[PDB]
Amino acid sequence: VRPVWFPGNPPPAHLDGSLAGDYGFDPLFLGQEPQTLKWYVQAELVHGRFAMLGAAGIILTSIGAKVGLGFPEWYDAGKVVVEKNNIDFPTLMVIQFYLMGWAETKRWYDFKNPGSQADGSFLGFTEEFKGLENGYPGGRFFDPMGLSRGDAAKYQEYKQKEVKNGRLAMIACLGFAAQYAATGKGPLDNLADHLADPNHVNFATNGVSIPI
Amino acid sequence: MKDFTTYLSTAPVIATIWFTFTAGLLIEINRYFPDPLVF
Amino acid sequence: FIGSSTNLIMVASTTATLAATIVDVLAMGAAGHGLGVGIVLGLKG
Amino acid sequence: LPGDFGFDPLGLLDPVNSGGFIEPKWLQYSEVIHARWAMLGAAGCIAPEVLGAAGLIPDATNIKWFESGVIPPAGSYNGYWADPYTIFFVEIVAMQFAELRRLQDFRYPGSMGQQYFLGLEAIFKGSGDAAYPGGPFFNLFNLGKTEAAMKELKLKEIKNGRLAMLAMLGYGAQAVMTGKGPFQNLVEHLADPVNNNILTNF
Amino acid sequence: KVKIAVDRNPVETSFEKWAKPGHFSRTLSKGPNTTTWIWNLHADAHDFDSHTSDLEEISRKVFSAHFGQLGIIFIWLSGMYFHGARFSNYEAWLSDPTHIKPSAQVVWPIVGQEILNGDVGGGFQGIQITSGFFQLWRASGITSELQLYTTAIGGLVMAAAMFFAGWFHYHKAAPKLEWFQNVESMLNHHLGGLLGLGSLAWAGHQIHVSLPVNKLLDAGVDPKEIPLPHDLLLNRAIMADLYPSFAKGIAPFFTLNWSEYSDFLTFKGGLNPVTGGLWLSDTAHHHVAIAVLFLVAGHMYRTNWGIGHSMKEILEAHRGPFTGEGHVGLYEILTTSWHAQLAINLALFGSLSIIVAHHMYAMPPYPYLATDYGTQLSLFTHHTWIGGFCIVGAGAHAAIFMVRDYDPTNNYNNLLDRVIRHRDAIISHLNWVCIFLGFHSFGLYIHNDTMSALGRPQDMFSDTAIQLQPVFAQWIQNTHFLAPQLTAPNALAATSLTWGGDLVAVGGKVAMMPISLGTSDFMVHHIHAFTIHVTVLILLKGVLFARSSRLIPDKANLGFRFPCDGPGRGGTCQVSAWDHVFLGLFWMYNSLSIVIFHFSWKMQSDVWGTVTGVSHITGGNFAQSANTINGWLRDFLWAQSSQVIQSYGSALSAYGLIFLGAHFVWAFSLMFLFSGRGYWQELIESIVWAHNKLKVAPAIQPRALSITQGRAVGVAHYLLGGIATTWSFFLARIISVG
Ligand code: CLA
Ligand code: CLA
Ligand code: CLA
Ligand code: CLA
Ligand SMILES: CC1=C[C@H](O)CC(C)(C)[C@H]1/C=C/C(C)=C/C=C/C(C)=C/C=C/C=C(C)/C=C/C=C(C)/C=C/C1=C(C)C[C@H](O)CC1(C)C
Ligand SMILES: CC1=C[C@H](O)CC(C)(C)[C@H]1/C=C/C(C)=C/C=C/C(C)=C/C=C/C=C(C)/C=C/C=C(C)/C=C/C1=C(C)C[C@H](O)CC1(C)C
Ligand SMILES: CC1=C(/C=C/C(C)=C/C=C/C(C)=C/C=C/C=C(C)/C=C/C=C(C)/C=C/C2=C(C)CCCC2(C)C)C(C)(C)CCC1
Ligand code: SF4
Repeated sequence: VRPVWFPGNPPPAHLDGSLAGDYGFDPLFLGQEPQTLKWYVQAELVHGRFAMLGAAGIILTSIGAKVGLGFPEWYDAGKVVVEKNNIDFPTLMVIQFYLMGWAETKRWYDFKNPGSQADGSFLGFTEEFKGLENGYPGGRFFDPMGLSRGDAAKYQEYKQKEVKNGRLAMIACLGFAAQYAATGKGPLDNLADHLADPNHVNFATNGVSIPI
Repeated sequence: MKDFTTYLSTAPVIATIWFTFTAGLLIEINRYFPDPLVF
Repeated sequence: FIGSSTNLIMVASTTATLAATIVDVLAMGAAGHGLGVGIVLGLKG
Repeated sequence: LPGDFGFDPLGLLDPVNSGGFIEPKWLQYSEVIHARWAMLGAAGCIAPEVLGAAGLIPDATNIKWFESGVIPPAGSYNGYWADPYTIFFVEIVAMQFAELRRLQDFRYPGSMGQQYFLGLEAIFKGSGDAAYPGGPFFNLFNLGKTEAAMKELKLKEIKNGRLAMLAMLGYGAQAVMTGKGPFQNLVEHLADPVNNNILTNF
Repeated sequence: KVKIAVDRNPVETSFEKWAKPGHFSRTLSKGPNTTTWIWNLHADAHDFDSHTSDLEEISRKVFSAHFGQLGIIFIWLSGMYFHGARFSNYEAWLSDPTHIKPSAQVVWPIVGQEILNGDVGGGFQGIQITSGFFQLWRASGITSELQLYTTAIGGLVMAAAMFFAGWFHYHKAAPKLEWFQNVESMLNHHLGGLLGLGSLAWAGHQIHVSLPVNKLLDAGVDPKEIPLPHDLLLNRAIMADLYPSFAKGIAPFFTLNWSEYSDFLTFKGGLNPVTGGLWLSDTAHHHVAIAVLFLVAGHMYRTNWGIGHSMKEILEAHRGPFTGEGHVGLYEILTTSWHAQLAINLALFGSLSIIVAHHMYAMPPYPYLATDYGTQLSLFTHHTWIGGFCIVGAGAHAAIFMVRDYDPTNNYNNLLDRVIRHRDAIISHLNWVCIFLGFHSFGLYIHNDTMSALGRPQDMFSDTAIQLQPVFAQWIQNTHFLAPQLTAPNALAATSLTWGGDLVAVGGKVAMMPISLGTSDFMVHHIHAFTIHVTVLILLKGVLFARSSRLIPDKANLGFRFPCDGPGRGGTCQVSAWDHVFLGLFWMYNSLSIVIFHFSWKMQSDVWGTVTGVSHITGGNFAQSANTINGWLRDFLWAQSSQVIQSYGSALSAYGLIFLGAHFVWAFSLMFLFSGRGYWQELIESIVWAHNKLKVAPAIQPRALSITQGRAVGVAHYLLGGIATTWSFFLARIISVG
């Protein structure tokens, strides 16, 4: 009935279609347990949201870098930010791990106890750190514009769009990494090189992707 | 998948994983701290 | 090559084995080729 | 059943205690798949030589079939719109789609008419029989409306296909041994039938 | 009717039975109560006869098991090629084989083990290998690391295909029993297709790739400058430039004018003088002949057509007056009992490996092999050990047949029955001849020791005192040296330099010279005969008395593997056939250790060495020293262990460490061999009390090892210790003085 990633095969029994982006893609059966599938749903959402955020950073910085605005390419940006400003590397690393460990540990112990971070123990806040679903923590802070509580069918549509754009940005970020590992260039430089000669500048001309 | 993790919970598999972890931890210590005799 | 010594020995061996189904044709033709190669390479010594 | 002349000396259509890829359902279906690919292979390996012979295509093309870039040690034509690996990835994606949807209709009969494929679902409903889907595109014209006419057309497809499979094996052996194209072998066997045979080219 | 017979989907692919240890045995699936269970779980894991009585399921299990083994071996070969391509000095070695040491293992720089990466030459540092892969790769025409890498990927792909084939032919499409019982068809297909097409395709590879590349390598042209093999296949004009026969093509083949192929299909004999290996043209002709012979042999047995022999008819046709029914019933035995087949195949496979060792030392088939003394010693020793182990295995599985599969109500007055029926005569005669051999062979050594110690060397058995010349072996040697003149007219030289003749040297080292045979060789050969006869005595007694003896009339009901039948009737320890395999293992170790010592000392003394005359590695001391035990003790063991004992602080230090470790393991075995599990069980009782006192007693009850497991652990550590000792000794010695 519903579209499967591989037409003809039935979906597995643990993938029903309740999840956003549920195409029955589990050939290694990594999520047969419901708790492990719950944990993997939240890991998929976190990887997807970081990949969307990082991929928009890649694209905007590369658009600003090809046109002569002085922006670095993303494999040089951390070095030129640490060296341009007087920023020491390890202190910014440790402050990042402080803030990220605070937020991520709150998310961890809200997965472990599914309503517990809204007890008022953090500063005075209550029900603004209560979650709504697994990986969907919409209150007043995380959903300030308030789209998860009106037009619930449209909210399911946004869940589908969020998972699809997130998978697309994950394979896009893997693309940036492998693309730079082969070509040694920024990504929109590679896009301009593909627009110059499409028939002759591609992955079958590097000598790396197919070494024959 | 439950049965595969039950098999991974068996004694020689866990002994292999744990001795790989312990031996690798000792190997990394002896790499970054070469030849400790005292302290 | 047609009409030489080796040609006549091979044809004579194949007719001598086929004179003595598709399976019988294959078996006696393989035996005739073996016997003929033996006689040809043995009359060189 | 199409092409059932009883020629099975090694007994591979035995239904008793069969399994794996040796089954009548897999063997007849692979027989017609090899037959159709070999008909296309025979026509495609002849056609540049006879169209260069008739003077229809230029002499920059009309090369021998093994010099196309199939075997770049045996010669490769430069003048395609891309490198042959750029061609080959398009071939990978395209044949993966085609062959893989065909596999799914073999393993699950009729399964290619439900999930959305840009409106192309009534075309791939298939039949209750592999190797002969039909529908609006695989059988465009209603050819074989009579069941006896359908059997006769299946038998003609079998015989033309087996002849083309023998022809493609002949193109391979001929291309290795004499190093020339098959139409060149036609010209040399029709010029001197006695002095240009397999017995001469040893 | 021979046909494909297969059952569809017998066993579901599921991780369920992975999570239930001992599922295969009704006794072991109950779970563990004592520690004995674990050992039982691993000991009976692959004993498929104890799993099911159904021959079909057993046959399927062994088939997929064999596929697993082949996939493992393909992983191993893949590894060797990959390590030869990425972590070796193979190309550098190709440029200078006589002064670069073959190395294909490198160690990481941690805890000081980096010292093992020694100066092997070629601007490389690693462990010098003695497996001989470099010579095999040069002989095959490989020149670059890329080709080795491609071979590694190919072998990995083939390993994946073999594991898929195993899973497929056990879980998806598993053959029926009457498929496995088509033994006539199996012999036809393996003799034609495997050996025949194997050697045909290899001769194809040789004639088309090996010969030109190695002819250019012997010519002296730089390896990178040599044309790639596909250019040798593609442009036949180059093949005609090296050997003009190739200009005429395959026209002399079909017209039977085969004499024109004498450029690359030769009968030279001897060795390539600039290379020290057999002529690849001789090897090509050899593999072509072998191919044609086996393809002829593979059309012998009747399958789906009238022509062809029938195995049961040939067996039942050979009956005489002395043997009664003769070979009747043997076909039924060898088509229903896997253990009988395994015994035959193990015996011939071991013997074949020993023949491989002798023929590969005597007639070096690879280029720059004879002068890589470490490789020669390693290969000979290795394949001799493998051989011996497979022979002991043959005796083991023969006995297992005798206990589990033997059934005399289909086997009544037969060859096997008469053997069982005069076993006392057989064993008593073997007993006597073993004592005779022991007395006179070993007694000559003790006699010599006594005479030498008493200051009377003129009374010894030696070449200058009382001589015992090997007249028969010398006559066969002389005859085989004179063979090219009269009884083999088309041979240019003899098949091996050791028969007699000149001397082939490469890079200043002796590749092979004529081997002389004197009193010492007479004495060691009769020592070999003695030890082999004793080993045969133990194993054969084990198989003949496996079912019954005057001591234990109902031994068959006690099984193949059991400790004893109690201290009564005087004592019945080690009455089982398994225990006869256990003793045969020790005696096999004894025999083959004396064999490899013979080979090592003799090669270093009378064959190997440098050419200035020839200066041998030990100066030729064999002929005078190998007649006393003190001579072996001092001039072989004591003298040649200098290199191993002073290997510390260099790249050979690992051989010293494994020398000590192997001595340790050998001694460690004696605790298991000399003791018994009653003492150990009581000791474990005391220790268990101590654990109970501190609430750390395990729920799985600590048990001492079984009697038979004590013996098994004993013999395994004994063999590992001794063999590894001789390994470290040999390798350190021959790498340092080579
Ligand atoms: C089959 C025989 C074989 C043997 C004896 C070796 C031996 C070696 N290899 Mg080679 N290798 C082989 C085949 C082999 N290789 C093959 C087939 C390939 C191609 C894939 C390679 C590719 C290769 C590379 C690229 C390298 C080596 C290296 C080495 C050396 C160090 C290995 C190491 O420390 O790994 C690391 C140790 C581990 C990964 C231990 C983890 C073991 C896990 C935890 C066990 C878990 C149990 C589990 C249930 C079973 C395993 C399942 C499996 C699918 C993971 C060692 C000499 C290294 C070397 O030579 O350095 C100079 C090196 O860089 N090998
Ligand atoms: C002429 C065809 C042929 C060939 C080449 C072989 C070869 C082999 N068989 Mg035999 N087998 C055959 C026909 C053949 N078989 C027939 C007709 C029967 C039924 C009567 C059997 C019944 C049989 C049994 C019961 C067993 C074998 C086993 C073996 C292997 C022995 C191990 C070895 O030393 O090889 C050296 C190794 C190699 C040369 C590796 C290369 C192997 C590849 C796959 C080429 C072999 C061709 C293969 C048969 C084609 C398979 C096509 C498949 C996709 C359908 C060897 C690979 C034993 C085995 O080990 O099974 C795993 C075994 O137990 N065979
Ligand atoms: C058994 C292994 C083996 C193999 C594979 C070869 C192979 C070859 N030999 Mg060799 N040869 C061998 C053993 C072998 N030989 C032995 C044992 C001897 C000693 C007697 C020789 C002595 C010898 C000589 C003297 C010569 C050769 C030559 C050749 C080459 C051409 C032969 C030919 O014309 O065949 C006939 C053609 C075929 C069999 C064609 C194969 C069938 C094709 C591939 C079928 C393709 C069909 C398919 C449908 C088409 C592709 C479609 C696809 C693209 C989609 C060929 C590479 C010649 C050469 O070139 O030397 C460099 C040559 O002069 N051989
Ligand atoms: C070096 C120690 C040693 C010695 C001398 C022996 C000796 C023997 N073993 Mg034993 N064996 C050994 C180690 C040894 N084994 C070990 C470690 C094991 C455990 C694995 C075994 C397990 C074993 C098995 C399973 C078997 C033997 C058998 C034999 C006998 C072989 C028959 C023979 O050749 O008689 C000749 C006698 C000798 C070679 C001994 C030395 C004789 C001297 C040199 C001459 C005698 C004259 C003497 C000096 C006169 C003394 C006079 C004085 C008293 C006044 C022989 C007595 C086999 C057997 O009995 O079957 C026939 C047999 O089947 N042994
Ligand atoms: C599902 C399943 C199921 C079955 O069972 C099995 C299998 C099949 C296995 C599976 C699959 C899987 C997969 C495919 C995965 C993938 C993933 C990924 C790719 C991720 C990424 C992911 C990715 C990510 C996160 C990313 C992120 C990124 C980022 C942040 C970036 C950043 C940056 C920037 C801005 C710029 C600067 O200057 C620098 C940097 C810093 C660089
Ligand atoms: C009947 C029977 C029965 C019994 O039971 C058993 C037995 C005997 C086994 C059986 C037999 C069988 C047989 C004979 C078979 C054969 C086959 C073949 C030949 C195939 C081919 C087959 C073939 C094929 C497909 C082919 C295809 C081809 C192709 C596509 C081609 C293409 C092409 C072209 C166009 C052109 C360009 O240039 C490119 C290329 C690329 C080159
Ligand atoms: C009667 C008749 C007829 C006729 C027919 C015919 C004419 C047939 C022929 C047939 C034939 C004509 C056959 C043949 C065959 C042959 C074969 C089948 C061969 C084979 C070969 C082989 C197998 C070889 C082998 C070898 C080699 C490879 C090398 C080494 C040596 C040898 C020699 C062993 C007709 C129809 C007209 C009419 C009706 C009646
Ligand atoms: S227990 Fe050990 S010793 Fe006592 S009889 Fe059985 S085997 Fe011999």
